Amino acid sequence: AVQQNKPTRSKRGMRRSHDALTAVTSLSVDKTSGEKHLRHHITADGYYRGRKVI
Amino acid sequence: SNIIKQLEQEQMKQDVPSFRPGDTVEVKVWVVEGSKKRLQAFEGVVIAIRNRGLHSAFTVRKISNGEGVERVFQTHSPVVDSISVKRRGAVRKAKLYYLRERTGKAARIKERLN
Amino acid sequence: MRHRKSGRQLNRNSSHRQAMFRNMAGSLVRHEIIKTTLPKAKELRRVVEPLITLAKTDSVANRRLAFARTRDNEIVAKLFNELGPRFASRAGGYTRILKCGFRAGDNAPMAYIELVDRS
Amino acid sequence: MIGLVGKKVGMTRIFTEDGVSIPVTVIEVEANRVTQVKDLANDGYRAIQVTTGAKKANRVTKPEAGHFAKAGVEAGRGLWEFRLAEGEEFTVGQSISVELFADVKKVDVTGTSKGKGFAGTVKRWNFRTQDATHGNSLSHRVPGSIGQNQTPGKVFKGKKMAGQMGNERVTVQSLDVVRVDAERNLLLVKGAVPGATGSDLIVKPAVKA
Amino acid sequence: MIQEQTMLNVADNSGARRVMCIKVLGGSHRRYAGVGDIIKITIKEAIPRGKVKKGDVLKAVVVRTKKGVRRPDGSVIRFDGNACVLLNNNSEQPIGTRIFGPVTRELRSEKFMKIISLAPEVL
RNA sequence: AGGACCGAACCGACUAAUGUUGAAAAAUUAGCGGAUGACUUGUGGCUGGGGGUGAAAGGCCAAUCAAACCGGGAGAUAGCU
RNA sequence: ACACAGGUGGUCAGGUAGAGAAUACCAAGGCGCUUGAGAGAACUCGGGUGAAGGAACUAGGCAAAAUGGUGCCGUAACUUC
RNA sequence: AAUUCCUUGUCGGGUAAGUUCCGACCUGCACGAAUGGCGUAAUGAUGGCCAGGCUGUCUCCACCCGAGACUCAGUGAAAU
RNA sequence: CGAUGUCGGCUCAUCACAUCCUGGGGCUGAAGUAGGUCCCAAGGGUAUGGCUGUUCGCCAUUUAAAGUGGUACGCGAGCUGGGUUUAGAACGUCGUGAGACAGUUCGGUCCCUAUCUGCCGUGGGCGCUGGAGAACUGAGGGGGGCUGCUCCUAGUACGAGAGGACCGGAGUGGACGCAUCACUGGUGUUCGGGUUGUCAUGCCAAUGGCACUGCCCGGUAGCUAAAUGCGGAAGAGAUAAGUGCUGAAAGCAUCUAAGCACGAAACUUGCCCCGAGAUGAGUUCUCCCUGACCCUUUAAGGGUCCUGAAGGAACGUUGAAGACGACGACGUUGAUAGGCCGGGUGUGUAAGCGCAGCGAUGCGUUGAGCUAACCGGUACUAAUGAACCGUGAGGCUUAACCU
Ligand SMILES: [Mg+2]
Ligand SMILES: [Mg+2]
Ligand SMILES: [Mg+2]
Ligand SMILES: [Mg+2]
Ligand SMILES: [Mg+2]
Ligand SMILES: [Mg+2]
Ligand SMILES: [Mg+2]
Ligand SMILES: [Mg+2]
Ligand SMILES: [Mg+2]
Ligand SMILES: [Mg+2]
Ligand SMILES: [Mg+2]
Ligand SMILES: [Mg+2]
Ligand SMILES: [Mg+2]
Ligand SMILES: [Mg+2]
Ligand SMILES: [Mg+2]
Ligand SMILES: [Mg+2]
Ligand SMILES: [Mg+2]
Ligand SMILES: [Mg+2]
Ligand SMILES: [Mg+2]
Ligand SMILES: [Mg+2]
Ligand SMILES: [Mg+2]
Ligand SMILES: [Mg+2]
Ligand SMILES: [Mg+2]
Ligand SMILES: [Mg+2]
Ligand SMILES: [Mg+2]
Ligand SMILES: [Mg+2]
Ligand SMILES: [Mg+2]
Ligand SMILES: [Mg+2]
Ligand SMILES: [Mg+2]
Ligand SMILES: [Mg+2]
Ligand SMILES: [Mg+2]
Ligand SMILES: [Mg+2]
Ligand SMILES: [Mg+2]
Ligand SMILES: [Mg+2]
Ligand SMILES: [Mg+2]
Ligand SMILES: [Mg+2]
Ligand SMILES: [Mg+2]
Ligand SMILES: [Mg+2]
Ligand SMILES: [Mg+2]
Ligand SMILES: [Mg+2]
Ligand SMILES: [Mg+2]
Ligand SMILES: [Mg+2]
Ligand SMILES: [Mg+2]
Ligand SMILES: [Mg+2]
Ligand SMILES: [Mg+2]
Ligand SMILES: [Mg+2]
Ligand SMILES: [Mg+2]
Ligand SMILES: [Mg+2]
Ligand SMILES: [Mg+2]
Ligand SMILES: [Mg+2]
Ligand SMILES: [Mg+2]
Ligand SMILES: [Mg+2]
Ligand SMILES: [Mg+2]
Ligand SMILES: [Mg+2]
Ligand SMILES: [Mg+2]
Ligand SMILES: [Mg+2]
Ligand SMILES: [Mg+2]
Ligand SMILES: [Mg+2]
Ligand SMILES: [Mg+2]
Ligand SMILES: [Mg+2]
Ligand SMILES: [Mg+2]
Ligand SMILES: [Mg+2]
Ligand SMILES: [Mg+2]
Ligand SMILES: [Mg+2]
Ligand SMILES: [Mg+2]
Ligand SMILES: [Mg+2]
Ligand SMILES: [Mg+2]
Ligand SMILES: [Mg+2]
Ligand SMILES: [Mg+2]
Ligand SMILES: [Mg+2]
Ligand SMILES: [Mg+2]
Ligand SMILES: [Mg+2]
Ligand SMILES: [Mg+2]
Ligand SMILES: [Mg+2]
Ligand SMILES: [Mg+2]
Ligand SMILES: [Mg+2]
Ligand SMILES: [Mg+2]
Ligand SMILES: [Mg+2]
Ligand SMILES: [Mg+2]
Ligand SMILES: [Mg+2]
Ligand SMILES: [Mg+2]
Ligand SMILES: [Mg+2]
Ligand SMILES: [Mg+2]
Ligand SMILES: [Mg+2]
Repeated sequence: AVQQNKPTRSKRGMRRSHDALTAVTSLSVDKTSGEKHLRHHITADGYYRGRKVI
Repeated sequence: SNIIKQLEQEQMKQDVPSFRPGDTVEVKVWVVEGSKKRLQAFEGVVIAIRNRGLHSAFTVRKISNGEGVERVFQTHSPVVDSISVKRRGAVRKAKLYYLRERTGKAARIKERLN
Repeated sequence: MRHRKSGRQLNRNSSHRQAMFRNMAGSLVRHEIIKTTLPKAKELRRVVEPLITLAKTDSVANRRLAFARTRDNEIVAKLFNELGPRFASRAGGYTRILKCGFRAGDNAPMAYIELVDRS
Repeated sequence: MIGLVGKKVGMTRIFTEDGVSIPVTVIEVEANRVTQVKDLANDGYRAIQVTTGAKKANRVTKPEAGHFAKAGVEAGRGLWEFRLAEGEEFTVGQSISVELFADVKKVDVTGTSKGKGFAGTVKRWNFRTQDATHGNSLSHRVPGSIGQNQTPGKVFKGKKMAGQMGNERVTVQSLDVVRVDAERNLLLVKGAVPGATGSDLIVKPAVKA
Repeated sequence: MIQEQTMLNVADNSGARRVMCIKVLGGSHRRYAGVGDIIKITIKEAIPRGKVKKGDVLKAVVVRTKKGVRRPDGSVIRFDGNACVLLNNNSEQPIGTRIFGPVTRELRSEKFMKIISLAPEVL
């Protein structure tokens, strides 16, 4: 099963339109550390909801 | 459920005896031959028991006229009136399905003395 | 199909999944905190918390069963000595899952699973 | 006729003195309250909408809260609608009960079935399967052919193949009612109703009987 | 659940012991035969001197089934073998004068009153 | 003792399935036959193209054989595309 | 042609079972075979089980399923014995 | 008949039913005696038929265990 | 012919009517059942086996009936390779011979990850003229439409008799589909137990690993069929063949030219489902922000500050929802998931101890121990305070009303 006519750049772009990326809606800030981390995840130092775990 | 467990108790029978698998059991079953009702006796070994509450059942196997017959009875069904134990046996299982490929002097169960 | 079922294959057979979970539970008991993928950290709770409730009642049969499950005397001894009285007041909840982020080699989610009474 | 909305709880059996174990699917039909009555003058038809159950005050939205407050009804878990016939009238604040089916013998039950996901042709349309041996290769459960060669040379619309099977609204008619418990708000219907336990079902009087 | 090519024992004393079912009566695409369902069989193993011989084709009824019958209350009555009773192609009446083994109450009818009476036990 | 038997190494490839822009330009798994003899294998040598060899299939002769490969006649000829 | 599921001659031969270099588990010793994680649709491949019938499927018992070892009684037609 | 177009030649056996199988009839299109004929103990990864057991081959499929297929991160072709 | 792959078989169907059954009717040398012929009618259904590679065909037994043909003698980028049709070999025949035989016999590689149309299903964007959350009207489209047997009517009508009714009701079943797991069973390599070989835990005991889940015995939930509930309609409108009423052209007659009525599983509704992108973009109950500034291009204009609502989106716990999307429930004002308590179910008297027996082993503690997906509860843990998107009263013309 192979193609019979060469597709176009328009069709290629239409197909790739749904292949885009979605960025992060917003970031979270720790109450005491003031950093920026992902939602429900820990920071790069070991802070989560103000407490220290590392 | 909290409603199923209440709807399945208004029909459950409280006069059910305790019988283990592999014991000689007597069952009286209602039979309606036309317009009159009578009782029929079914005596045999219990090779399987399935406890599910109202949906509980037990199997009885017996040799009749040279042919083996197995029959499942619903424990809490009004068609069954009396269940009695004539001889209690000792087995190390709960499903005696090896009594179907075996008959005669090899299919004798011991007696449980308690 | 998968309806009302439980358990996760994790692209492994039973003989591999049981051994991996046993090793992970032993490491978690030994170190009080480990880092692993989120599904593994979630499935390890169902193996470790019953193992802690078993140690909550000290006896010979319980220790024998724990040894059968873990194959680590140095782990079962600690589980029955320290974790037992430590979690004797908690009605479950012997683990705490904290998301770590992702990974470089496969970009899989990562998380730290530890004991609630660690620090 | 005016139907009601209930919640499926499970299947069980009921014994009769004759020695019959009738299957039954218990349906819990709580006090079904009225939310709005639609007349022929404004909406163009005679109907009535019904609310069942209760919902969180922190979860019910403001438009729903206002719509319920217009009638004077607590926030339920959904809204259904039933058409009306001649001689049938209601108000906005009524709360119908399960006693409406006291003199009803056969009912129709409508509900969403259980989703089986993306199912194969054999499971979806009761197709047959080719031989698993004698030389077969990679075509043990395939549907096979779909059309004819270059006449028409396409695929007819409505062909039976793989796809979604379940999660759809199905109606089973002429189910016999066994018992009505007004105190416990329970309806006993013989047979099997579509949908798993906890689903919402619509029970109506039989349209044909 | 009796179908074609099924091997059955014989309950009556017409001179047959092993029979093979070839058709099931009742309609089109009829594949399963329970108790009281008329089928057609051929004779594969027969006694030397009996009312029938080997190779005969005739109707029969099912009195025992390993699959078993199902009572309305759910009580299923099974057996340990599949046995049948011979009949006549025209009159559909039994040939032998005895019925070995027990039978089931789901068989009694105006057409089979001569089987339950001869059976030593009825379930 | 046996061109004896069952059955491993070893040799071979009868059936099925996978694969067939394959892990592989003939393989993999489950089975299979011979397996002390007309057996198999290592090393070395010899037999060559109208010729060699061939328990003989038009089979093999360096993944190519109803006449091997390289160079030359040669830009053979082509009423053919 | 590849860090290729292929081919390549000789030697050493451990333990428990076991007739044995077959097979299972192991010691000395060597490896997890250079992309992983996640959910657990149709469908493909390697498999396991199965209510009653048991070749009715099919060109065809193809495939699949089934016995399968030691000791002992005993074993037909036919025969170049 | 490994040979017979007419042919599914006729009879018998097996099957409830047998253009396949076996034993006979000979009307051998077009067997035949060392480009050998008849039979034949043992043997065949040989051709055909029947039987016992055996089973998802099927009646009619159902569930489960793993590898792919599905999503994410990286590398990244092809026939046309 | 710089390739359109071929007979038969399996799965998959679709259309047609010169119809096999069901439906209605006319004639009959149609007394009745059962029949023969013809007209209308395609809504539904239309068999299993032995032989052969075979379609076809013969036979056995059913069926209400076992239709005729087209679709590249339908369908090999769906399957099969039995035959036909390559290279091997043989028989019969011909040819002195290499060889030939739609004469026969044994064996003999069927590749393709779908680019476009099509189809089965699931989504993102935008629009429907302020936005958002819900319930619907239903233009239109799709699914189904089959029938046997027994009894009553009635051994009545009919017939000198065997024989045996039309119409109309009741009941039970076969094939088909939808739904479900309460019951009957399968699976259940996540539960329990028996047992063989071997290794290991310092050793006995007790366990773990491997040998298809090592081989097995039962089995929770879930999924299932062989299991159990349901459906095929009743009825209405307009009709074909057909039967008619009144009634002239044609003083009669005449179903028709005016007019009226009956009439089939054919058609539209009626039963179920999808469904306003039905751009002709629909209807209804609700909710939401009623702040100021300047600039040329004077307008459906551009920009600034403040404001960020209803609601939605995102992350997380997740689901009897699901390929990814999507949908549903919950998120500290909470039972959403995990864990825990109790119960239930399943497996089947756990380990240890003591006693009896030289011993294997049995007995009491003990229906004990264990118990996945089940139920009723429990915040013990994880679902965070936030942030983001989405705005700030909604164009022109005309008709009615109020100013
Ligand atoms: Mg082209
Ligand atoms: Mg894309
Ligand atoms: Mg769950
Ligand atoms: Mg993977
Ligand atoms: Mg294993
Ligand atoms: Mg689902
Ligand atoms: Mg089939
Ligand atoms: Mg092949
Ligand atoms: Mg295959
Ligand atoms: Mg192939
Ligand atoms: Mg094609
Ligand atoms: Mg030899
Ligand atoms: Mg060779
Ligand atoms: Mg070969
Ligand atoms: Mg091999
Ligand atoms: Mg071999
Ligand atoms: Mg040998
Ligand atoms: Mg050499
Ligand atoms: Mg040469
Ligand atoms: Mg030369
Ligand atoms: Mg040749
Ligand atoms: Mg070569
Ligand atoms: Mg060659
Ligand atoms: Mg030459
Ligand atoms: Mg020259
Ligand atoms: Mg040239
Ligand atoms: Mg490599
Ligand atoms: Mg290599
Ligand atoms: Mg050794
Ligand atoms: Mg799978
Ligand atoms: Mg198997
Ligand atoms: Mg087995
Ligand atoms: Mg089976
Ligand atoms: Mg079993
Ligand atoms: Mg069986
Ligand atoms: Mg058999
Ligand atoms: Mg056959
Ligand atoms: Mg056939
Ligand atoms: Mg075989
Ligand atoms: Mg001869
Ligand atoms: Mg011939
Ligand atoms: Mg003959
Ligand atoms: Mg002959
Ligand atoms: Mg001659
Ligand atoms: Mg000759
Ligand atoms: Mg001659
Ligand atoms: Mg001579
Ligand atoms: Mg000669
Ligand atoms: Mg010769
Ligand atoms: Mg056989
Ligand atoms: Mg992918
Ligand atoms: Mg390229
Ligand atoms: Mg051509
Ligand atoms: Mg071309
Ligand atoms: Mg060709
Ligand atoms: Mg016609
Ligand atoms: Mg039509
Ligand atoms: Mg119609
Ligand atoms: Mg046969
Ligand atoms: Mg064709
Ligand atoms: Mg073809
Ligand atoms: Mg094509
Ligand atoms: Mg061939
Ligand atoms: Mg030819
Ligand atoms: Mg000729
Ligand atoms: Mg494909
Ligand atoms: Mg959309
Ligand atoms: Mg069930
Ligand atoms: Mg249950
Ligand atoms: Mg079971
Ligand atoms: Mg099992
Ligand atoms: Mg089950
Ligand atoms: Mg062991
Ligand atoms: Mg020991
Ligand atoms: Mg090991
Ligand atoms: Mg007149
Ligand atoms: Mg007139
Ligand atoms: Mg009808
Ligand atoms: Mg219990
Ligand atoms: Mg004991
Ligand atoms: Mg134990
Ligand atoms: Mg004990
Ligand atoms: Mg006791
Ligand atoms: Mg418990």
